[PDB]
Amino acid sequence: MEDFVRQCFNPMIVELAEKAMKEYGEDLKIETNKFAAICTHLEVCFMYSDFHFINERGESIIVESGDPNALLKHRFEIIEGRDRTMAWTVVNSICNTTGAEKPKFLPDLYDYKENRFIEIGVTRREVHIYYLEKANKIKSEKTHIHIFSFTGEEMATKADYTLDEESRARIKTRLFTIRQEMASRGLWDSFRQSERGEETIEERFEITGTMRRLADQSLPPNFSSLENFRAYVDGFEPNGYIEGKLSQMSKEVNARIEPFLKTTPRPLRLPDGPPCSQRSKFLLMDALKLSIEDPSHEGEGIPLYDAIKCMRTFFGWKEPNVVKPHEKGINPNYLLAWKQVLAELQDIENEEKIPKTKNMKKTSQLKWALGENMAPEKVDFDDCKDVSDLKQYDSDEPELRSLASWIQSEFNKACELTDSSWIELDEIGEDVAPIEHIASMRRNYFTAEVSHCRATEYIMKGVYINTALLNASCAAMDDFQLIPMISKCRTKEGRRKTNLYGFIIKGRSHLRNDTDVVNFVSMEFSLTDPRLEPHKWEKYCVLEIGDMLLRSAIGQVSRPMFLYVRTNGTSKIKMKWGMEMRRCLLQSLQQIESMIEAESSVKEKDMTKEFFENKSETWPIGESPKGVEEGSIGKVCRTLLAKSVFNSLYASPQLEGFSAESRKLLLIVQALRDNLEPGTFDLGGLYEAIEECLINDPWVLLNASWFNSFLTHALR
Amino acid sequence: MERIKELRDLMSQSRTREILTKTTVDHMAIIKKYTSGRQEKNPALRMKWMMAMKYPITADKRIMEMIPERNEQGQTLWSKTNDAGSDRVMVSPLAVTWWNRNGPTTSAVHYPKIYKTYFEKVERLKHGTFGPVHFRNQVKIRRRVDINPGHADLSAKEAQDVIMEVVFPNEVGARILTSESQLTITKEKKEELQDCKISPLMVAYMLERELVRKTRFLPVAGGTSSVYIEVLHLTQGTCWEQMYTPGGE
Amino acid sequence: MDVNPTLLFLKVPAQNAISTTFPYTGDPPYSHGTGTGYTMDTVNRTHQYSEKGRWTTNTETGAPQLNPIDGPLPEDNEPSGYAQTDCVLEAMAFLEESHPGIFENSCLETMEVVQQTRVDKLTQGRQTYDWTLNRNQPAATALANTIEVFRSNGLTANESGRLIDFLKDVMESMDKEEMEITTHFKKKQRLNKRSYLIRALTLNTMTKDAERGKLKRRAIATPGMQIRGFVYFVETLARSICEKLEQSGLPVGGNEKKAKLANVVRKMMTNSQDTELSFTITGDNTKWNENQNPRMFLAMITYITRNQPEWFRNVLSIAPIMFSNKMARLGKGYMFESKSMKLRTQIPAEMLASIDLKYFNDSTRKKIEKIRPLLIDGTASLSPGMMMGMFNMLSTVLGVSILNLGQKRYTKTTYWWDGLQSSDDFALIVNAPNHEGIQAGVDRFYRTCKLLGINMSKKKSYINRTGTFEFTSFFYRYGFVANFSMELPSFGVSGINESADMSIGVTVIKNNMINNDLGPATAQMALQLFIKDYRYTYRCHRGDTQIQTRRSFEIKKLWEQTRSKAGLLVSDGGPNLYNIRNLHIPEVCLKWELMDEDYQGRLCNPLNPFVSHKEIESVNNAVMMPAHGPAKNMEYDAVATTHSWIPKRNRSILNTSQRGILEDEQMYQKCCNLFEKFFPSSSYRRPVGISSMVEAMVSRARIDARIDFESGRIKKEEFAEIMKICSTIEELRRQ
Amino acid sequence: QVQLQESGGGMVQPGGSLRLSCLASGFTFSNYAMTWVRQAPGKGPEWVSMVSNNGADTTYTDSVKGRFTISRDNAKNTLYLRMNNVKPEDSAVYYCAKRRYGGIWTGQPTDYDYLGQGTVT
RNA sequence: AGUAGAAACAAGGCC
RNA sequence: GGCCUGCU
Repeated sequence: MEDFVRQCFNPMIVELAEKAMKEYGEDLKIETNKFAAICTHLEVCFMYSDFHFINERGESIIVESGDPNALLKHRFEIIEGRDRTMAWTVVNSICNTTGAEKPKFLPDLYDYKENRFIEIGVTRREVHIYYLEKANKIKSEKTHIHIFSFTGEEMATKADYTLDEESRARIKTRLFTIRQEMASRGLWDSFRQSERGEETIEERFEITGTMRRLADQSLPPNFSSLENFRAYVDGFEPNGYIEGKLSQMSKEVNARIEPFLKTTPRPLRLPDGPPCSQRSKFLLMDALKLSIEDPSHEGEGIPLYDAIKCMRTFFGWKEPNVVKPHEKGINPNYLLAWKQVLAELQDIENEEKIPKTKNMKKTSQLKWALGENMAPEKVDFDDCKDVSDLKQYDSDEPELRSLASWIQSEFNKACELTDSSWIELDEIGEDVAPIEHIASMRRNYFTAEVSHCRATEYIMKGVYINTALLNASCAAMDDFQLIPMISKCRTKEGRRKTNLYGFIIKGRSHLRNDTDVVNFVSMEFSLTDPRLEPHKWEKYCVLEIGDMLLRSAIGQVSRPMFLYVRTNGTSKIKMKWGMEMRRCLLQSLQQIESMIEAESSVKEKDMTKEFFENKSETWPIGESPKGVEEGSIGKVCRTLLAKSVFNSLYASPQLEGFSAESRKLLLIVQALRDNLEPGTFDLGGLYEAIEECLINDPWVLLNASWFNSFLTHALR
Repeated sequence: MERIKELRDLMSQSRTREILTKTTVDHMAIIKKYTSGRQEKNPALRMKWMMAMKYPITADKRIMEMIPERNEQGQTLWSKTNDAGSDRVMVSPLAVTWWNRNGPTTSAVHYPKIYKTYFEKVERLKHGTFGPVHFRNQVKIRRRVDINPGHADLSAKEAQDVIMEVVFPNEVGARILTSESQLTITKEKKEELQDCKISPLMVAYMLERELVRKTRFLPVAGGTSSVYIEVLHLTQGTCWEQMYTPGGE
Repeated sequence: MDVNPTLLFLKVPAQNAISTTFPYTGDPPYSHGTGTGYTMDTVNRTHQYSEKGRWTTNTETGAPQLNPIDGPLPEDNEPSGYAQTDCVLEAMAFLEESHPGIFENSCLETMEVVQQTRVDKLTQGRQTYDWTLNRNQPAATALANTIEVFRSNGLTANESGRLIDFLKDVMESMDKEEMEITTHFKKKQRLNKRSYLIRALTLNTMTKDAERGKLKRRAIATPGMQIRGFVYFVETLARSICEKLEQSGLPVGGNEKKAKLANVVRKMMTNSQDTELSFTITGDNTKWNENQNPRMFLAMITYITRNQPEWFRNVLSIAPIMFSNKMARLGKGYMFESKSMKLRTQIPAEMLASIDLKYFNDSTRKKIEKIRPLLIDGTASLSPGMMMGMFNMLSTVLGVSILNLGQKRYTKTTYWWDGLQSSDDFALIVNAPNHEGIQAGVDRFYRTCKLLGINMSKKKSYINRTGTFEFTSFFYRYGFVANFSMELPSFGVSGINESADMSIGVTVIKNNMINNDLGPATAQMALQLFIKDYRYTYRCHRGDTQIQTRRSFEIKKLWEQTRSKAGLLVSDGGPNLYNIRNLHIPEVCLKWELMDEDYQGRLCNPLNPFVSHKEIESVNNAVMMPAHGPAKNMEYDAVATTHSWIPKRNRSILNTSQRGILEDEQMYQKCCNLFEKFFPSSSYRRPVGISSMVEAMVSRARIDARIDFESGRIKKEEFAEIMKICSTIEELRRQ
Repeated sequence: QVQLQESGGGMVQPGGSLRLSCLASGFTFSNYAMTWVRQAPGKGPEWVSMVSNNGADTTYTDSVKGRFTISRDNAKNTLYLRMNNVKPEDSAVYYCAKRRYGGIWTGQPTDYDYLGQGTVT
């Protein structure tokens, strides 16, 4: 039958009908009479629509061939011959522009004169039944319907026929051409009734070929095919198989509970080796401040001018000389770098306006100090294979180092009060609710407690230094840059003040990965002699740069004044995390506020004021040789703030591992102290897990010592 | 006019012609998401790192013909170098602030009508009345509650057809909404937003947010009302209760 | 006196101050170089935990595979992957018996979803291993490349737009003699059957960074695109199953997890009378993923899908069949340094099979020597067990089956147990009349776990009396206690954009106040610090200050120009009006009534060249990877302002041979923008159909010109011009 | 009713420090905003500074930024003011004040209810 | 040298 | 010496 559509109809219509065939997903080889019927429907749609044009009037202009002009409007514009999505697109667009009603089924054409749709259907059966059939299929329709049938008859409601009658003679001539051409073909044994509305399909997902063999190799050891295994599974029913293997399984497979008593836990062993060194990016306990007493705010001002003005406030400069060498570098380079920094600072002082940011010369001194041109050149393996020295990067456990007493004192003095306010908080919306007033009062109390704390000063120092370093690295990637360490505080009298700890020289910072390292050299003034705790300054070079006179009742001290100079490095991640050190304030004060709220849930009243003023209640916050010492809530605030600050400063994988594996043991010990009969399956394994995190970090070793002390004081 | 004209210009060049011809409508989404740009793992680190560069943000090419290349002192506002995989050009953040001090101005009177949810929140809070804070242990029990206080009793898909018919009336397809509540919602949000020119996509998104009901599991103590859950952070705490009555009531 | 914070625990219980034990204020550990060492170590460890299995050689991939299932029962407490098929089938049968109709229903909904799912659902995924280029690429890019290759090779069933048809094409590709791929350096290369099989069965290995809570780094894996559809269907089934199990806690959030934990502890302890003792085990499973054999997941799913259409069973079984034969790419490689000659070199991992061992240290030398026998075409066969939690939900199902197997109806003894399982972590409440009963119950639970290939970490687990325990960093002590140290890293600028960052910060403060019991004063301090960091990050200072920045001039002139300066946004150098009462309001709407109409109009102008919206999914959704958890998405309330710009892209593609991808990106985006202008609903609802672009665009041009004349700007001249231009593009597409 | 006194007034050399003080009674001191206005000899008064009921939102004149600090104490019902590095032309009589609204920004900044007994030169 | 820690950075590539 | 890139 398909030979007929090969022969007669034009290409355009046959591929339109083929795409309509693909539309609903049925195959053309099984039933083709539908293809012919609907392609004839589509053909009558065209032949009825084309050759029919309109101009600004009604009364369509009919031309056998559209002449070249702007007057190519089509009388009837076709609906079908398009995908369902576009057919409904045209339906909705016509409804929204023509203000007509939206039909629920697919029309075939639209006309302007009568401003409505045409649903053309030419069926094998006579018209006077198919018409009202499709009419009762369509609900309350104003779209006019018109149908032909092979006998040659026409019909329509309203007795309406919308265009010329010679066109309809055309239609029925086409119709009988179709008819008495099948006459030569002979199809009416099924042509009248060949489609009955079949819609059914079964989804087929068959495993075959290579993928089947893979299925045959992904079974238990004693199975040969997926078919057999699935049959076995379907036939499988529970018949007490877990019990049999449990009985047969060796009894050494057990989870015996070892009781956890007061005498069970042993102190954590600390590693032994050379004392632990300093790792901070700046001096914490041994910092010195040169000040100007200016009225500018933290960010307000220009760095270089402030630094120069602060440094001019000090008199007593001496020619620098080596006091304590780096022990691994070239100290003369550090000396020359310091003198170069001074010289270029003067050079800025001379000229017209202090630059906002200064670049330094790339001398051999800072070329060595900043580690320039030291990365091995990257080459290909095929060119370097016979080199005996060629091997992997050194990948082994870090060097072992024992704890020293300097970190303990540094933390002790990091929780001490100061003679300045190191936090100038921002603005918030004016409090409107009583709860907001309570929150503001609490916040004011904590700010009064923690602002005068060395932890806040360290927070500001780190934030400013890391912000400046990151910005300089991102801006001046190539050229070495000078950045004075600046921090602005407020005195007890209320006068604002600036403080200059020293200088940082940032080097080449072409940082691609988050782990890539930018090297800088840090110089900081101090008065602490490095000849008393040399092991804490393994990586520092310390010079003697001047003498300071601070008013004291013992005449006047006239102390020496040294310069701690070192080469340090950071990374994008480290800079970003060090510039978010202000969340240590959060951590600490959230803990304290949780304490206050928990206690106030007992007594139905806010308990902040008496906690902060009466200072009757105290918490164990340290141990003295006499015994455990307790301090007021403010001291707890400062201690927790210092702990968070040191966590942010000495952060490392060792800290995370020890924190987790020691929190586990802390929970076990707490369960013991709560009389909850705690038990363990392998306590030695937990101890070994904790002890492997303690390698060389001073902070984690101090935490381990604190944990041992807590165990000793606990378990009683 | 224009649209078909850049269509013809695209089809003029062979590669885009092939892309238009062989690519089917269904694959639309795939090729639209086809990109070499990986999704950032650490957005904060790079936002703090990129903002230290010059020309850290991106803007459409049209910026080159509305904002001058430099400001009064000569600080550059935009660059003509296009982004990696787009025709947009990289520009400095000042071009934002500049646009807020001398850029073109319009009538933003209809934004309150579009962003109905946020302005309703503001109105509800502005007329609220606070009360005394009572300090006592709160037994916070976890419950499933509806957070959206303006949901019109419609699901995501249920209101999606409404949203299309309100914004994209022609792409609705087969669906013609039966429920009369949807009829009235369509009528109201059609006559209300008849000429709003913010964007079809944002209008649809905000209509989805407003009409679609959404639910989440939260620790609550008292309240349980939609209007009382948006301020759950302000009325309920660990050991304090703050009596509150939104402006709606 | 020496200060010691830990001594604070002598007065404050450990859980009431547990936040102090979370050093989440410093930089988390990161990996620096290759992850090849970790990948090799994981492969060797997975293979040696199942050493007593039986060896075979796959006839298709030619790789050695180790099957430990039904192997000898363990005789020691060391980890073992010798799961027994009959035991696990019986466990699943008991799970079904205790929950009748679970499998049949879940299979019904899964069948519905599978037969109505679309291909585009695969684009909604993070990095995936594209085999066309042998590298990780965004899910959409890899899917597009694979579809292009399939269409070039003759597999065009995916044009039906159905994920099931895409999987049919994927499987049909397995039986092809020779496929063709494209490489740029374009060159067409031919892949034989075995090479393509291994490329489709392989995984890409990387090192996990930003992982807090352990000293050593780990390795993670990413599969290809051929196997992700089957994984999607299997995980859909597993999620539908677990949603019907109250003992599971994987498909829920955190608060739901806490609620279920409280309910189970109350149920276990309350029902226990005075005579019965109760004990809670806070258990962690050692080597959870390395001991889960994909064959056992195949067994579980084929038991689940019994009495179901065979096509459903086949499509759900394809995934574990491929995992059982999965291969793993070793990794980036190894970098060597020579200090004598002062140079460095980078050898790819694919050379580990043949490269001499003189360059490697003792540990790496031994690892390579042990893993070499499993090396096939630069990748190692990893049949014995899963690599990194790809089947999270099925593992949770197995754990829930174990938990339910002690409902006192199967124990047949006075003791019994229950609890909650979330993959790699569990809480087990066991009750028994005497300590001997508790010991016997825990021993039998451990033994049954060892029969299913699941091991309990004795070093990271402990048992106490009920009332105090831990679960996924949630510490329960007669009621869950807030931590607030897990969410600390999320208190900074997110890094999306100005408005997005502001809204996300305020919303995070609000949420942590609601959930994590953040205090009022602490919340105010957090708001202040966040505002400070936000202003210092975006160079948007108050405007009344003299802080010179790259943006302080325009901000200052805008400040001096504005009359009501209280309405200026913090992004434009205005005061901050936020407070505890205003944390749930966007900044634009909070300052709407205070803004000057000129500034208000300039700010919220639709014609701004900065705002760009792509799809309904990416309107106000921000992907923030939370600390100590999987990547998560958040809805943030924000108004589309001129500050909603999107930041610059990487731009490093210009120096790589893969430079043509940018031109393809630009052309695809131009075509997509044209289509959207032709089809406005393209973004909100993704278009569907089987026609091509130009057909729809030209036909809609026809119709829209027509109707927009029937009322609108068009004119006959223009309408006819459009009609004949449509004809012109038609004949152009003809040729 | 409204009661406002002054203190600390006294002659002083330039470039020196000084601290003023005030006092209130008859109303909720922690519920209303304050300002400081000064009348120079032969010149109308103008505003100097403002402050809110929280102690948080402070502003200043254009010509005295960084040299004047303002701070209140609700408990003792006072309102301090510290001026350092005083300019020569700063010599004049200073007048306390009391806003009506709690905030500061809304409305124009001008004195409404006070009397400036205190002075300085 | 320095950062850092089971492998890396201490710029890369292209002419 | 000149130019390109900074998660590809």
